[PDB]
Amino acid sequence: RRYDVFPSFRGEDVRDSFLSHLLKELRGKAITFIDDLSAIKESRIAIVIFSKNYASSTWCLNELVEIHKCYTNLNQMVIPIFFHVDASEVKKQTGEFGKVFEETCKAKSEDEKQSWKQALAAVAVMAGYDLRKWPSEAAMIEELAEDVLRKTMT
Repeated sequence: RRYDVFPSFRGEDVRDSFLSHLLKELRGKAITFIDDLSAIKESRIAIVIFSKNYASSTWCLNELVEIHKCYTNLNQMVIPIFFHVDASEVKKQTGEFGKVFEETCKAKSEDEKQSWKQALAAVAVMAGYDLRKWPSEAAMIEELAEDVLRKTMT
């Protein structure tokens, strides 16, 4: 309830580009969001932006697990975005996305690797926004913002 939207993303991939356009569009519709774990359960909608290096951040991966928990236990709405990554690669941790993931997992416990793999497989099959299926970033973000606005009614 405190926030409409919790956005989860790798800042190095999207902060100054794709995400700047999305947040501007959300602001124009008076959709609130937190500014960059505790805040996730305080948010009605999680927007997960999967990009090439999402999997290089344990911060992002741990956010995803929490988002998964909020989806399961608090009826958090979750919207995946695929930003130059293959959705099945995210879902199955294969391809470039997988290799970054595996690289990241080397220094990490097998249980949180499992928890990560599960949250990725669960969020990656959710209905969302795959940039290859839209005519532009601007068109996709426009539909996503109106989607998010409808979701604040509920």
